[PDB]
Amino acid sequence: MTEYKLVVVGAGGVGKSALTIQLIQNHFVDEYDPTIEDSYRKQVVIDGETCLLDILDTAGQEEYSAMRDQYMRTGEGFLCVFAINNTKSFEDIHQYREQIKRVKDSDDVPMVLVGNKCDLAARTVESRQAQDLARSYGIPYIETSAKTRQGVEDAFYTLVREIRQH
Ligand SMILES: Nc1nc2c(ncn2[C@@H]2O[C@H](COP(=O)(O)OP(=O)(O)NP(=O)(O)O)[C@@H](O)[C@H]2O)c(=O)[nH]1
Ligand SMILES: [Ca+2]
Ligand SMILES: [Ca+2]
Ligand SMILES: [Mg+2]
Ligand SMILES: [Mg+2]
Repeated sequence: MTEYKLVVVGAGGVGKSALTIQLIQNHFVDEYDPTIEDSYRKQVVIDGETCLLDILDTAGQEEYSAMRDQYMRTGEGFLCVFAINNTKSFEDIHQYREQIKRVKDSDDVPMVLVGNKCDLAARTVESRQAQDLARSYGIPYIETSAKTRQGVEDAFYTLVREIRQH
């Protein structure tokens, strides 16, 4: 059927795996096990279309990011994730986007900016800051919590809707 290849990128510990696992398995992963490279596949109906999501969950740790490049090359849309309590992860976003443009050899790549951990109150990235960054990229900004499930489906489905506009 119609298959969408999604890739989740961002700094170590921002919740890439927890987000993907909440989407696919409907539970919250409380522990922190750094990822090398994992993939997930699930059939879902999105806006009346039965489709297959193939999701690549990438490493945020430099030491585990061995050869992310070749795996990412086939991605059709990218979730760029930072955590709203981690200013450094937000500052790193521009570098992740540049990496995506390098592996796709294009400046026209479907992406969504995601501010995760919105259940936490120690916020150092304000919504408007992230809205401004997304605006400069021509993409949407969405906040999520892998813990409460707020916005999780919205984030991934919005990315599918972005792929459909390209
Ligand atoms: N409160 C809260 N904690 C979260 C949220 N998302 C992830 N976490 C927590 O943050 C930690 C790291 O999550 P994880 O998904 O492993 O992060 P990652 O981005 O995949 N890390 P890596 O790049 O090393 O693979 C875990 O303890 C997890 O429970 C969230 O939305 N809210
Ligand atoms: Ca749990
Ligand atoms: Ca290239
Ligand atoms: Mg992970
Ligand atoms: Mg400030």
